[PDB]
Amino acid sequence: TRKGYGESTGKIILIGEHAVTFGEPAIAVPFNAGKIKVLIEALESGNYSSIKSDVYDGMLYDAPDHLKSLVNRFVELNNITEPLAVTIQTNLPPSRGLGSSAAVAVAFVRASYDFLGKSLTKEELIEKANWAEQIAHGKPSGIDTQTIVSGKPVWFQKGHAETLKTLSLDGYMVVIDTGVSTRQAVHPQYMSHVKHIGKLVLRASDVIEHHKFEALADIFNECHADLKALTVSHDKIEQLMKIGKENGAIAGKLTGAGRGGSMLLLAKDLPTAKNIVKAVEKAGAAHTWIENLGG
Ligand SMILES: [Cl-]
Repeated sequence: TRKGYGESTGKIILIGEHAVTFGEPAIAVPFNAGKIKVLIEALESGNYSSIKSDVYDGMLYDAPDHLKSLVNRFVELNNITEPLAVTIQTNLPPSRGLGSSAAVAVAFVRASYDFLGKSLTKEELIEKANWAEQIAHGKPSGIDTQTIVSGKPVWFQKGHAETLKTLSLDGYMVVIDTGVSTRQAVHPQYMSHVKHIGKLVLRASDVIEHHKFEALADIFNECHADLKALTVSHDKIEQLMKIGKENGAIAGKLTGAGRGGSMLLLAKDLPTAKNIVKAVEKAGAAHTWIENLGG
């Protein structure tokens, strides 16, 4: 058992609250633009063991995600006596709802099994990743782990949950992170907004099942207007969406029922998504990604 490699995507809650739990409405999909890579290497004779975390771009480390706990556990459970070099690379900012804790956990578990030479089933990965999230981060995310592992959208509604077929919408989504204090720039009559996104998640499920990009655009714009109608809004965020639309975004909303971990903008084609990115970065957007929606 000498060397093991694992990868994971992130995830986005297109519509629905942050850290959603079963029983609450949501639509989560894989975030293929976000990548976490873990490498576990056995070393020789007598070298020190190391854990190295590489963060790409000017993003902060995810301090709440305690990877040292995952490695300690892995070394003790498997009676590993040899020096290990563990490397984690991440594309994802912390605490923006991009599925960072779950991504690290899925990547780490994959790497672990690959290292031990062990076969890894989906349900086994699901169980081990959910357990690793609990240990490393203090709670699992069932929706994030299932969306990530399956590579399929997961839909929550009322008293049931389903895994849909692979995402296929003929279009693009620009994902914007508004950045930082060290703590993230995230954000009563809010109950009625959450009540309303419930019905919007129901329409989104059918819209996604039938590959209707225009209708998802409608739903995004309805979500946003509903939020703004019912809550005190913020000039700097709205101006960023205004800049995205001025540059070809046909729709916009915040993730997490107005928490705003990400801003999501919908574009018809790749060139327009590249134009949105540049205009929004120029206007201060801290980090951006372009997601092909698979059509
Ligand atoms: Cl969020």
